[PDB]
Amino acid sequence: LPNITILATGGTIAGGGDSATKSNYTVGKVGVENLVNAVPQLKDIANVKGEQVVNIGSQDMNDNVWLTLAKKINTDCDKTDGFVITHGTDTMEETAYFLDLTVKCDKPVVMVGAMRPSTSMSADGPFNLYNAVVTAADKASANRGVLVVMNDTVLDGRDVTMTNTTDVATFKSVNYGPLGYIHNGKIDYQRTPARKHTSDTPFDVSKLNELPKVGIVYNYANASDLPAKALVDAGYDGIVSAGVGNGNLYKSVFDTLATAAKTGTAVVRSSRVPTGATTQDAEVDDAKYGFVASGTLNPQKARVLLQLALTQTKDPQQIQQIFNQY
Amino acid sequence: LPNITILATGGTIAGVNAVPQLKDIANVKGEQVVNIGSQDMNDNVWLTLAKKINTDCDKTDGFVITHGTDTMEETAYFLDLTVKCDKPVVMVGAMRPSTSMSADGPFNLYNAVVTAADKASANRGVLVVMNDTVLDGRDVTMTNTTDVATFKSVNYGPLGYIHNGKIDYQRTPARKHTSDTPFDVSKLNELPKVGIVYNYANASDLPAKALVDAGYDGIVSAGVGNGNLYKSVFDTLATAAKTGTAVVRSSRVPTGATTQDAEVDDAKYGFVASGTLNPQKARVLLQLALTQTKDPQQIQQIFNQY
Amino acid sequence: LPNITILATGGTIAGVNAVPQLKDIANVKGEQVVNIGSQDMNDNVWLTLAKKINTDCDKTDGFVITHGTDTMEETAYFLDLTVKCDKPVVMVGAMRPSTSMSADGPFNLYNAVVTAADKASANRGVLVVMNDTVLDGRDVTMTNTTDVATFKSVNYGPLGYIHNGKIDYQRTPARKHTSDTPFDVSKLNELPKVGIVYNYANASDLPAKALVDAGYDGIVSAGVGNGNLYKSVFDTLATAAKTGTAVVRSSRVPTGATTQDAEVDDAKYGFVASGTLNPQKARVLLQLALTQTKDPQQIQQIFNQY
Amino acid sequence: LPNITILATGGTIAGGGDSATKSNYTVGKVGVENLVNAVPQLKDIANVKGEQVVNIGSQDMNDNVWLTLAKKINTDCDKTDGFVITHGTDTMEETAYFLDLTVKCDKPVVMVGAMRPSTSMSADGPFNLYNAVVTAADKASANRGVLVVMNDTVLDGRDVTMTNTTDVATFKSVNYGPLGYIHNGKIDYQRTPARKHTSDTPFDVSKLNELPKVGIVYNYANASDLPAKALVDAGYDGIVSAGVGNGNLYKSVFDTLATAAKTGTAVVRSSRVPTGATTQDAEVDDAKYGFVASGTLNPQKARVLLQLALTQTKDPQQIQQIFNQY
Ligand SMILES: N[C@@H](CC(=O)O)C(=O)O
Ligand SMILES: N[C@@H](CC(=O)O)C(=O)O
Ligand SMILES: N[C@@H](CC(=O)O)C(=O)O
Ligand SMILES: N[C@@H](CC(=O)O)C(=O)O
Repeated sequence: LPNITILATGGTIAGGGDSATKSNYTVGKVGVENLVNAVPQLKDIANVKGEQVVNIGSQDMNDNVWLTLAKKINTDCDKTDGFVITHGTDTMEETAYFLDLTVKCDKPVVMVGAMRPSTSMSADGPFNLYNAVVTAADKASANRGVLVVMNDTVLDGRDVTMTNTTDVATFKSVNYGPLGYIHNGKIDYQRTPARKHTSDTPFDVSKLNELPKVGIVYNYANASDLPAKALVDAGYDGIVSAGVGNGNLYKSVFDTLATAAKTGTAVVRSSRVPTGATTQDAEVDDAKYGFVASGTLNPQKARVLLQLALTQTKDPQQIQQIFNQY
Repeated sequence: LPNITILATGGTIAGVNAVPQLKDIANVKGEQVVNIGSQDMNDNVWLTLAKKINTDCDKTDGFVITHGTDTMEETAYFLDLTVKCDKPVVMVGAMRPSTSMSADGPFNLYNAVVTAADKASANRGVLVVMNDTVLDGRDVTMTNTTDVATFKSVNYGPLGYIHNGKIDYQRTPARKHTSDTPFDVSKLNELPKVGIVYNYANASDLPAKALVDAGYDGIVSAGVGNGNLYKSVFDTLATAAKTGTAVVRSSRVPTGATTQDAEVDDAKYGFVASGTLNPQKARVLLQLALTQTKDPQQIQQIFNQY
Repeated sequence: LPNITILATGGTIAGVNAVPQLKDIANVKGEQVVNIGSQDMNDNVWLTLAKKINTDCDKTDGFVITHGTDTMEETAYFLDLTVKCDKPVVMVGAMRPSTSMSADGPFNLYNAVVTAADKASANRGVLVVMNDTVLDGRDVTMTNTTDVATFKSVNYGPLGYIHNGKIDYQRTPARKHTSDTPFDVSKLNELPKVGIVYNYANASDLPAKALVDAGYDGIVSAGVGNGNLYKSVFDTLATAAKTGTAVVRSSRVPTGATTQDAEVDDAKYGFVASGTLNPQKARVLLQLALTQTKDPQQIQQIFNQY
Repeated sequence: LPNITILATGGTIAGGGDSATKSNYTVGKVGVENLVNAVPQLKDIANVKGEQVVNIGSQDMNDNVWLTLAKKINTDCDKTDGFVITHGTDTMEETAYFLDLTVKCDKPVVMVGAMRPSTSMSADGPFNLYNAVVTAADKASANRGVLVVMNDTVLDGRDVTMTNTTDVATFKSVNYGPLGYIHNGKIDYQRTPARKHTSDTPFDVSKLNELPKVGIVYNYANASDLPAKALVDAGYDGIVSAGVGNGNLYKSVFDTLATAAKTGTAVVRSSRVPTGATTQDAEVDDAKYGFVASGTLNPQKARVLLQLALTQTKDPQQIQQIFNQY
């Protein structure tokens, strides 16, 4: 059977509360060993080996843990047949895209979490973790980029996102759909991401100590410019706008970001709306302002790529093409 | 036929006399309140709107507000809390330009008037009418950046559907709206200042710090997951909450409630959970909450009733 | 604590004492009505169920029926029309086996009892509780073949959501249910025979002809699109409708209403449109309709009220 | 500019009523010329040429019009750059899969319809037809199988289905998602169907006068066996079961179909549930009864493939593998 390495980072999957029937819980508590041992059918499918990288709620996820992950995967690739990453749900979609863009290891990387704590009634984490291992074990799982496996479904790291605050079925690829569904330890793959991932990207984080500073500002009625001016004041390399409708900006925020674009700060228009693309050739003349439209990337996802794009270039045409390729 | 007033505010739907069939169903009069893209919607326009409706209630049988799509869901919930008129107030926009192939606005307009003119639309609170669907102003939101079908009530579903100029209503909002709220805006010309801050991995506390240093009355967090806060942001908001800033935890996730009794002790920090109100909606309620009270506990009870 | 009765009927959820925490919230007693996979659910079981509930109403504070997922949506709507008891009747199943990794049944059961035991669950009609959600028995249906999240109220949304053993209710069904229906099943031991036929390109009229030649009391069509009929099937049903067979046009499409005033003159052929009732749900109502009347017009008014 | 051939078959796209504001209408009325001329921007993107094959509502769609379509496309391929097929909505998802399995022409085939009649206020048909032509005109549209284009979205012929009786946004690929979204006459493709289509299939309808007879039976509580016995009585080559939950059968229907399988009639278990697969290795021992599980194919779609499978083989193992390949 295949050798699978579990890289644990915390999350509710490793979370606990004092009642099986109360919602209250704390994160970053339980070690990887408890998790493996809570799925004594893992023996049937793989030779599992658990390593604890960090133990944090993914709400406190950060650039350094991302860097740690990518270098460790890229370093350890020759040592295992596959990777599963146990992680909190909240920022799983950010980390999954980060690794999707930066892992060069040609073996599957499957992220997994849980929407109920390990201690809860009908906790979702055991079966999720099993299906993660199945997916990382499956030869057909290779050359699909970095994956998330939640609720019996294999979802590509780019499109994958939370749709609901609490639903075990929360994770969906809301724009282009899942890669495959899982039944009885077997996967019927009908799709693969077309945008470039993993070893077909330029992004090489092996020698990086940090990542460019990119912030996110929200739009809404009577929006303040003070958040945008804060980030510009602090010399942020990039700002992503979580726009209204199709990436549109409140006039005060617009004005601030327009000025910023012209002094070298990279500016990406995304949208606070949960599906569909922030397009070029709508209400914002991007070329004029030196803005970038995010396409289907939501604000937190557009942040990931803009940060990586800023390790290669500061030219907004080069960054726009990156946002059309990756 | 009923008398129906259009209150125009701009939006893509204007960019009456193109829809001659409205004569079949109502006597309409149009009145320009403002003319702006709703990405630039603001407190003053909202205040004008609520006041106008409240004042002109008796003089018409229902209201249709033409509006941009970008922020219609916000203007909708504001009016849903502030309109005291018991006659239908119906909002409508268009996702395609007035001059484009298969423009949605005409039939959208048509159906908004059908809804405004239906006696059973009464006492359901302020409504959004888009894509043959009647949607309550609290839960209504955009789902897609460009889809004509974008407006959905994503947590509790629509009030009804519109076919052949009739509506089969199957639901009404339970949360208190319009004349059952204590919010009264008739004497106000500014609203408490309330900002939104975004959470994500390695989130800067800079936005939150900048609203705190401006003396904002409230801050809505667009949390990760079930309304969770990146550590720097958590730290800044925890301070804000005891230093005279109201603090609502909402979510960047498009559906489900930001709940109490998960990972954050709201009571200890003095925070409020938004329930199913997304960050822009939680803002609206928060502004109006702040006209009644500054106590977190009292603000939590408002977020629980409305 | 309230008294809550489980009425067991089989299903995957059994394949009480595994859920010791139910003692925290109720005093339960269990009673085996039948033990079958719900793919074999039938009229007799339905009749037993309605009678049992109606009779034992006064003796308990609410009801939880454990059931297969396959046809729970049918049993749900049957009971929603026939239960006269005003106390909560809550249905629950499980999409994963009782012995499987992360089985859903325990917490499903738990939450069904929370719902059965909530005083605000009263007078909302018969309910399905699945995946932390309360769902009205009329609109509730499967969306997915294996997903734990499969049960949704696909046209009008859920009644509420369940978190930390409390429900925030935001909606109630408007269509008349339970004690507001004229259906009374207390003296019946068979139901009018009603069949379903499927439409698609080059559809055979053979199924429809075979139910007609058996003297069926009704036929539900699973139409294409907005309840449209392949020509052969149309021809057979048109004949049936004037020869003493009730004919309801529903749709194979999972959402939206099968409407009047589209391409079919229902009045001319003597047909009924199902509105939002899918074919299996339209069947239920049709059966009960046929215990009151055989006139199409009267049957259309029932499909419009319930 | 590209040469595009419009093959008209009727539908509401070519439907009309006497009021712009009433729902009533009749189908199979308006010719292809009115349609082209109702989109006077078609000039900007292609040299269009309209041919009327039939003029029917798609509720009266049938095997012979399918056969006509496939032979005509396969015959005329060298004469145009692309095909658009105007068709009713109701059975578009059946015809799109039929052609997906039987077109050998290596140029795009794009189906399009409309949920409001041509005469209606804000009728959807003009813009749909424009986006159909854009899609058929796009070089990137090739090697994706037969497509449907509705509401600004490009959907693969296999997964595409109606989700709502009346919504202009009704058509979705409910299991695996769309191929691409359309903005301002341009398409950003991120997916292609993995299952075998067009010239990578065995199905060759060039010399076929008819198709094997396959019927569909519905399951529900207290289901009658009389529909199933009718089709078996008439010597049907195949029966598809629109099962309950995961392809399950009411015991009377089961019994009839079990008997039928054993006397040579092909039997496919599908599901009346609108998403997710009818799986092997659940509550039905398929191998034992000589049944076939449909996977993600819904009843009407499983009918299409079972009919084509029955032009090649009657062996239920061969048909099961076809249902795993196509
Ligand atoms: N806050 C948790 C939520 C979860 O994992 O379910 C996390 O993302 O770490
Ligand atoms: N930006 C426009 C979008 C629209 O209405 O379609 C507005 O909201 O004013
Ligand atoms: N066939 C089973 C499916 C389940 O309950 O999960 C039943 O309905 O009895
Ligand atoms: N019955 C029509 C419906 C439509 O096209 O909108 C058809 O499929 O032909």
